[PDB]
Amino acid sequence: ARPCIPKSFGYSSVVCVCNATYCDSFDPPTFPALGTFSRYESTRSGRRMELSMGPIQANHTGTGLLLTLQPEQKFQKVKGFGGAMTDAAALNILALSPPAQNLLLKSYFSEEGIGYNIIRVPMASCDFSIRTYTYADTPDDFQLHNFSLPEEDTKLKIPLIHRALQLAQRPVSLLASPWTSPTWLKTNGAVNGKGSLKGQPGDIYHQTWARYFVKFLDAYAEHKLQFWAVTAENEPSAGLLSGYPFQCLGFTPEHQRDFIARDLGPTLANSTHHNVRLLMLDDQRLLLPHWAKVVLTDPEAAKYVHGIAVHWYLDFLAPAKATLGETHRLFPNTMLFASEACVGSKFWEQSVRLGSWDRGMQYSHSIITNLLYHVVGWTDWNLALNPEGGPNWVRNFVDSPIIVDITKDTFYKQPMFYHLGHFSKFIPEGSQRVGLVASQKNDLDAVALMHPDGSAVVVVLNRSSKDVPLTIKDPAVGFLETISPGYSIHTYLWHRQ
Amino acid sequence: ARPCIPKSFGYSSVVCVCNATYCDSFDPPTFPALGTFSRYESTRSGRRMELSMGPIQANHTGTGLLLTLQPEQKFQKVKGFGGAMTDAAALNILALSPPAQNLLLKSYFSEEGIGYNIIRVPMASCDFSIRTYTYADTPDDFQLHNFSLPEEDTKLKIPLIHRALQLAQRPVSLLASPWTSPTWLKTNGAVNGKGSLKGQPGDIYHQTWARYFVKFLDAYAEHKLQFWAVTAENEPSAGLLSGYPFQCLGFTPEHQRDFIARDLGPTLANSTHHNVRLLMLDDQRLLLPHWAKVVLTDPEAAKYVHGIAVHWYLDFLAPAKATLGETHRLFPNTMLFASEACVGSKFWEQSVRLGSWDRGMQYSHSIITNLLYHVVGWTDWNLALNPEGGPNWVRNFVDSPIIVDITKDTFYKQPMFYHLGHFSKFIPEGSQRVGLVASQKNDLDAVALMHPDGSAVVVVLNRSSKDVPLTIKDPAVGFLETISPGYSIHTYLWHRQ
Amino acid sequence: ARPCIPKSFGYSSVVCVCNATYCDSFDPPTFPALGTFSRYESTRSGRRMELSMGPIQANHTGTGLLLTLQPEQKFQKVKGFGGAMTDAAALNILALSPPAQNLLLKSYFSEEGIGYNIIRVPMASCDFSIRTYTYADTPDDFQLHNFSLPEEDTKLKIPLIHRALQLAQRPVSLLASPWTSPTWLKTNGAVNGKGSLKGQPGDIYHQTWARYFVKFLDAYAEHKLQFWAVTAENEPSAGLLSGYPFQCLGFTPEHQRDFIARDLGPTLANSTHHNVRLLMLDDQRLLLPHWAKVVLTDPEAAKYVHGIAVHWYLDFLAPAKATLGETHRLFPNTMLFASEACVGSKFWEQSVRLGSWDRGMQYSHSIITNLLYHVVGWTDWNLALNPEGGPNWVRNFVDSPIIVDITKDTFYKQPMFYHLGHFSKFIPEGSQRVGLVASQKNDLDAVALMHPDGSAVVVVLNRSSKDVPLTIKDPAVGFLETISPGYSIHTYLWHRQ
Amino acid sequence: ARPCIPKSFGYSSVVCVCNATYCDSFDPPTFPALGTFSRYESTRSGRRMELSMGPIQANHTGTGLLLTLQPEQKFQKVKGFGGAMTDAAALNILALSPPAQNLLLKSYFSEEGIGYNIIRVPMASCDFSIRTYTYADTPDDFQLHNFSLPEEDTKLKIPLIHRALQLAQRPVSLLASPWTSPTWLKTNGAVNGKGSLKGQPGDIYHQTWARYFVKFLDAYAEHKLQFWAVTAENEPSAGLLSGYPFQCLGFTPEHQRDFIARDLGPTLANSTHHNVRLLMLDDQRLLLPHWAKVVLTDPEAAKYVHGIAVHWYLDFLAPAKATLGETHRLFPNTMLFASEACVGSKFWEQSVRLGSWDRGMQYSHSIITNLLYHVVGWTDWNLALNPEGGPNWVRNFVDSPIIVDITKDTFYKQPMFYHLGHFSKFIPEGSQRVGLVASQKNDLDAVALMHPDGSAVVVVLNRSSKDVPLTIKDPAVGFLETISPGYSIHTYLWHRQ
Ligand SMILES: *[C@@H]1O[C@H](CO)[C@@H](O)[C@H](O)[C@H]1NC(C)=O
Ligand SMILES: *[C@@H]1O[C@H](CO)[C@@H](O)[C@H](O)[C@H]1NC(C)=O
Ligand SMILES: *[C@@H]1O[C@H](CO)[C@@H](O)[C@H](O)[C@H]1NC(C)=O
Ligand SMILES: *[C@@H]1O[C@H](CO)[C@@H](O)[C@H](O)[C@H]1NC(C)=O
Repeated sequence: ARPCIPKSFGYSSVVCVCNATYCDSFDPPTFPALGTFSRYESTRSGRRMELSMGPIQANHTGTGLLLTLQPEQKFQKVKGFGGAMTDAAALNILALSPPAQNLLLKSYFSEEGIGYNIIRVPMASCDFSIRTYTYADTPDDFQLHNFSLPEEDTKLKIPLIHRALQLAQRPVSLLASPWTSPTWLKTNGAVNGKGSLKGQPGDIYHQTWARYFVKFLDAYAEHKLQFWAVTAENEPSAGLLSGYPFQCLGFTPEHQRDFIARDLGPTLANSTHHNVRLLMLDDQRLLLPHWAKVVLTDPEAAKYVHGIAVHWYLDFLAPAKATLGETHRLFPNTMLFASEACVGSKFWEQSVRLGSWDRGMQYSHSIITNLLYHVVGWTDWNLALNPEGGPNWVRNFVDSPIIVDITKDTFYKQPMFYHLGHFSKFIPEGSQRVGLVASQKNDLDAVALMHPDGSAVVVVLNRSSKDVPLTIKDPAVGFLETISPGYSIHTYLWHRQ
Repeated sequence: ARPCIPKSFGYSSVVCVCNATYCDSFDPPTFPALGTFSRYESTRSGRRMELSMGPIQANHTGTGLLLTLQPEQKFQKVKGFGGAMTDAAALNILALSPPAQNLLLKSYFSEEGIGYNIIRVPMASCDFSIRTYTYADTPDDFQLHNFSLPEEDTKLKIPLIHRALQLAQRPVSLLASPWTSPTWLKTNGAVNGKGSLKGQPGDIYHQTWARYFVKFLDAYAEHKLQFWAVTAENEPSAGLLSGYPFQCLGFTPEHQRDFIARDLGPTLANSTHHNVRLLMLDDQRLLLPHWAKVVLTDPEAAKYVHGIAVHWYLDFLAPAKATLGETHRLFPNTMLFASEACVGSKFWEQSVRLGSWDRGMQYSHSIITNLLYHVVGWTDWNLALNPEGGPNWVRNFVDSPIIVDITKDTFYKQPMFYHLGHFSKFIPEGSQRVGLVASQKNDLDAVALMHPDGSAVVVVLNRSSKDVPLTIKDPAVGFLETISPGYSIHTYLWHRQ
Repeated sequence: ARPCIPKSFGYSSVVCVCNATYCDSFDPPTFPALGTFSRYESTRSGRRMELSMGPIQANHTGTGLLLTLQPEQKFQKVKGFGGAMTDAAALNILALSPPAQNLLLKSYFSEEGIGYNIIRVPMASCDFSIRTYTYADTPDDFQLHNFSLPEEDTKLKIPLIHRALQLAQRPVSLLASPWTSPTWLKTNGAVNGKGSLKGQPGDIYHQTWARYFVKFLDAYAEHKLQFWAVTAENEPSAGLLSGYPFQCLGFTPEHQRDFIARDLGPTLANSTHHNVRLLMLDDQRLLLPHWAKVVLTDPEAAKYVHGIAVHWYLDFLAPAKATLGETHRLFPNTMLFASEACVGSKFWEQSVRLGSWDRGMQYSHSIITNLLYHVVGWTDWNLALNPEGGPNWVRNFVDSPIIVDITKDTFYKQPMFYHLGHFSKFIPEGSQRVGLVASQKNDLDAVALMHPDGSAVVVVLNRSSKDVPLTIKDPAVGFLETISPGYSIHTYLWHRQ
Repeated sequence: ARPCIPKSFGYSSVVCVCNATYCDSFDPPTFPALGTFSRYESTRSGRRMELSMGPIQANHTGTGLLLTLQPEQKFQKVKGFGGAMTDAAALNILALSPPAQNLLLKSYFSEEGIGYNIIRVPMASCDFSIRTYTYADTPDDFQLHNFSLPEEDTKLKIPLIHRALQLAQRPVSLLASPWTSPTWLKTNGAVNGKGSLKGQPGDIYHQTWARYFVKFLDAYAEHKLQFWAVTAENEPSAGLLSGYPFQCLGFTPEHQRDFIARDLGPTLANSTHHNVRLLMLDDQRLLLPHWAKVVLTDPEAAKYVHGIAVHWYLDFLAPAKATLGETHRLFPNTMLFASEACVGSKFWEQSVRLGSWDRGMQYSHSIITNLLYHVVGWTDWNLALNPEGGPNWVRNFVDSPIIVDITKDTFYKQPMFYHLGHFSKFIPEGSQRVGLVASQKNDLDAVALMHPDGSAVVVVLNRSSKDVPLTIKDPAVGFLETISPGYSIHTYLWHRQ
């Protein structure tokens, strides 16, 4: 149940060093006894998911901040938490010695780690690949007779995915996203740039691209991997832009609507993988609510869409209410999902920044707002990167929660990995968000959920320099008195009955 | 046969576009009667090994530079020319349809092409792989019972080498270099960075490593391939710098010496592959004379070393006289061989420049400098690359004589390909370098060689923009009046009897 | 007078080349008889503010889009148009030989130019300086006795502003904005990064800061310049980001309010420059409605606030209706102003793209959108930049309408310059925006407005590849049949009596 | 006399942190008493120029290492040590609060710092400028009527130069170098790329460029700065290379020869600044001895050259015997001077690496070798850089002994600053190098010199892990017993009489 081993790389906080024989970890999880709460803390100063336990008192006299649970107010059920098995992530992980590979995967996927239950798999290459390739690169192969998985799947991604699922006790859901199609299906003849599918929904190009999905699933299935969902297309808006630098395939909302309706919906249904769900959008949430309007108000497309997938860059800011909120209002039965998230780049920073507390707080802060607005799940980008933040074929640099230093056979767990963990570890699939009324204006972000077994979890992130005394109230049991240290993140759990 | 189909990409000269059905090629070559010479010409302006004939007549009306063949001054015999069959070149070649594959192979290995007769083979992965593996990654296998060939070998490298050999009429020698040992023989337990073999020459580790070389040979023999030679280590000096990003394995001059004396030599000699030869260094020529002084002034080491392998990459930090020149002088019975003849060069430039005359000239100039200073052979780097210069699992940095474009089922033959060919096609194994005296100081680079059958070849690179009028005298035959245009390279051929 | 000399730099359109002796310009504009309209046209293909005339005819042959002037619907009045006299632009301008200087200035401030009537003028350094500095760098001068103007002001900015004025027939309004205070009033003792004023609104730090605005206005008064307005701080949100690289100065909405009330308002009002107005925010529209909610609901703050200044950055992150639109509603007697208009975005793009029609469109599209959501004026960023998009002491990131090449004593007028001119030349101060109803869903952006003398002016923008037939109806006059070419921007003008 | 405040940034060693109120520094220097040695040490594990003192024993009993001072073998006299006041250095330092600026300058230039006596000054912009610009950009200004210093000289470079000279006891020597001429004197008409001086030496182009040097010198003189020496040109080999990215101006050796002979030499001689020495070359030592041969074997050129300037790239390796060795041999009376040194990225390998011992070692192992082969002086590149290695207008990336953090108003002294200091501080101007023979093969790099007053210094660097015990012998005085801890650098000082 070993503790963190800290190193400062000169920024606001430390990272935790793992290596072939040592990684920080958890005792197998356990519930506190009735009358008591558990609290996990992580701070800028260096505390990393330290377990302390406390009393639920029957009394409180104001008037510090009070957060009141409203066990009555239901909201979204919760799908899960996870990240992406990008080519680069696979590569960095396999470049470490076997035993360090497992401490790596346990960190993410074990119950002794942060219990991830989602993995996003790209369908052939993205920008975290070291070459551009699709699974059907033979020109005019409308039948897809030359469709095959390269080594990047059969040797890197796929094996790693089996390993991850073995380590994990929680069932894991796989999510696929393609970035680009073969270039012979694309008006512009290249993996990138402006350009969309050739022709017209309904036609041969469109039928082929949809069969391509079934092939992807067929091929993955002979390796004993099944998918929970696919998405219609990564960042479809990206491919509508002149000079776009990585792999992509443009869709306007109309094009996407028609593609799903006339092609991808039916092709999926007629195949043995009909159970696989489909998500639309997979893009920046500012395209909302309009993108959903367009697609979903067509019953032909709607019978086919299970949910809407969104992205955010965390250095930036959207309102949320106007997007996710409004979207929920209009389509309260099509689940919002965050399918990709990540931090820049500033530009004055510096893609990987080892031990940055800021980048930690943005993850949690964005996870909180997302849960506050009906989002059922949250997927990180690359599971691992190197210290340059690659490999990337096109030099697009971003950070990752785990950083691999192949030359030292070590890997660093970043603050990000831990703010992610405050949720991933304590909110299993099934959890239902429920209400949490603040007694008054405050700087804290907080959120409450209930496990499938009635029990309670609350996450509190504090982004001020100042400490904030506070009480959480729960009617069925009482008051919890605590502090949120400035620059802290806490998770509280307690039994209710 | 078929001529070069030119495409430009906005660099100084053009590439020859080949695809599945068309590729530029040569006729079986044909040598005229006494008094007549053949001349093959390539020019920045676009000419590509264009054949033409002329007279060698008895009066001499050149009044400019004279170059006189001096067959009685005889220097080194040529082992030959080739390139490397890295993981990355096998992927790129295998991503063309079969018919385009054979035109690529015919291009290099057939006598319709440029008649390569050497292939350098990595033993397990380097940075031109898509993943970091060795042939025995299973720890504590000091007898290497789990030693085996992955799919890179058994499914990409071996079948490509078989095909190269069916195509070549000339015998082809194979040369092998390791980049790294299993990580569990290394001081640092990492595929890269600073790290040597564990312990010291003699011990269980050095013996295991030495054995790995044999296991490798055994394995390839099962696939019916024999090596001409192996190198002691690819860039042993790299393995001594902290943070080196590529696969390496460190040896000081002194350590390499003892690994050869104590371990490598005795092991090979004691094996059924004792006939395979051993090349030392495999590194930058700036490391010479020294590295040779340390290894060869010890008779236990020297007795097993046949040759000294050099890389071109650096070189501008030398020049030839101090390094190759001096090494010959000191050890005139140890042959000098260019094992990694490469540069994608100048920091402000892309890895791949399609159609760059500068880089084609860089190749030829330095084959000329190398022949004038005793070198007996040239291995280019990667047979083929994608247009990024990859795949490389780390960073791209280098060009290749052939660029493959999978999306288009086409490949491009760079000026480089032809500057190699002006030598590789007309200097069969066994050819001997012979003297060639300039009547006056000139800006051209010229070498003369004599074939085994006695017939004469001269190559004249012109790296300036001005046409140089030129005569070549063969005392046996007469005078050859000609011109070397700006930015041209000529190969002359004639019978002497 | 003289037409445009086009030059291409391999982007979608041309620049107009201008030097010491030639530069493209206009005749005094010339209003025609009733029943006749003037149209000025620019197009991606090469037309630049080309004048043609036609009839407004009482019958309506048009059958496509109809746009109908509705003079009875009246909205905001227009303050005007301009850009910033940063250090970078004063330098680029003053490195042209005098005769070329005046044609650059005529180009912007003349009525044979585009009739700028606003200049924004930083108060000491920002990033578009060559070095950092304030007007009182000598610590503990709480009375600012050692306050003075450097050469950047007294030698470059000021004289260049005098000549923009001499040249302009329209009154020109000056707007001033600080980036940072003396670093001895800051929490962090640095010209940048995270950090605010020290202590509390009310205190000696806030008092001294407020005095600095006056001391500035004093300084410029002595050079006979007077300001229309000042902003409270350039991008105040920025100073709340750790390691923000440019000169900033942090204010929370709450802190800005308090500083306006206690210090900035009284001090200006209690001074001989009581007439100068104050603009709040000067920041990304994303911060609205909130920022004005916080400042303007306090009657002590609000009585001193004339206007809310917005930046165009940081615009994709928010729709206009949610921001500008929602803000007007809430505070419909506070004007909206665009104080910094900016493009050079798309990370994978060079900062300056010579002759890019796309960036031109981004300007006009966004002036249209602004105008439809109540904005009264615009200030572009830098008046001039070098081809690097510097001088900038931090990093170059942005384009400018006029790019200066010192080495050729020439400057280029970008597509941007004309898209701005399609507005700034024909919409004098005092012009009022009026309604314009599309007969049907379309792709054009259009805005209609009414000069003080009540003549009509209409801009139409076509961000599409295809020609759009168009009729424009003035109920008072008749119909204007016309076509809006793909990738074109039109300005129409007609008498209404 | 305050000690070092250490920060780790995660690499092999610490930096010393300075700020507005605190900087590590020395006491005024002290004569050690006869009988004793002084020893300054700096270590990988964190010691920074710690003083200790010790006994000179009269006896020793050998077998370990012994290095014997040969006070009689005299070698080169020493000119000095210093760095370059680039635009980027000037501005990073002027960005700090005024008192942090003095601690910075004191560290380099004060006698309680590391004793710099050289400042190299670029003549107009180089790559560590934020805009390209010469002192005469008015096209065809052959008379040089528009020649003037821009602010970068007047407000950044010059003021600091005064301030550094005021803080230094030792006379400081200024060294000027141009990178580029006005573009209208250059065949290609650009600040960069391939291209040299128009026409032929003797002509107006050539004669103007030389007058440009006197102009530079006149203008500098108006500001009371006199120059010790000027170089004919920075990296003249650079401007002969197609597409070279920063400011350059190519010369072949003959061009340089004839430029100096026909123009630069006489022009300078005819001027009031005839006292100013002139160094040729200013480029990679690879060009040796060939470049010296060409210039100096022409009497007309040679009467004008005072010394030869060399550059080294510290990531790489040149031999030196063959370059500097020979060059001395041929021209013992024209001094050798290193005008620029720097560590790039080792290209994998960020440009600033805070706390790198390696890069520290490369400085000293370099300085020692320069010292061993006749060099009189040694000048570092940029005095100060930001953490990104800039600002650079072109992104060329290198490290610096001092990294400035403008936002924290701090600065870091890197290991490099201290390997520099071990020489700069203790080898005043006029010191003479003398012999030092090792009793036996070792790894230590060492060197010994004699102060002008008679006294001794030796420096010993240890680049192995192992500690090496050793004795230094001086005949006149006795034996010094000591260790050289692995990864350490010592300097020893003793009076002799
Ligand atoms: C791995 O980590 C543990 C804990 O820091 C440490 O004691 C050990 O030295 C490390 N092993 C290696 C190979 O560095
Ligand atoms: C290959 O190239 C030849 C000549 O350029 C051309 O005629 C033919 O169309 C090409 N083959 C294909 C399949 O494009
Ligand atoms: C200025 O531009 C005009 C038109 O391009 C041209 O006729 C003239 O040569 C230019 N002037 C100079 C000094 O180059
Ligand atoms: C800078 O100097 C010392 C060094 O540790 C420190 O105690 C002091 O507080 C620092 N000053 C600032 C402004 O941080």
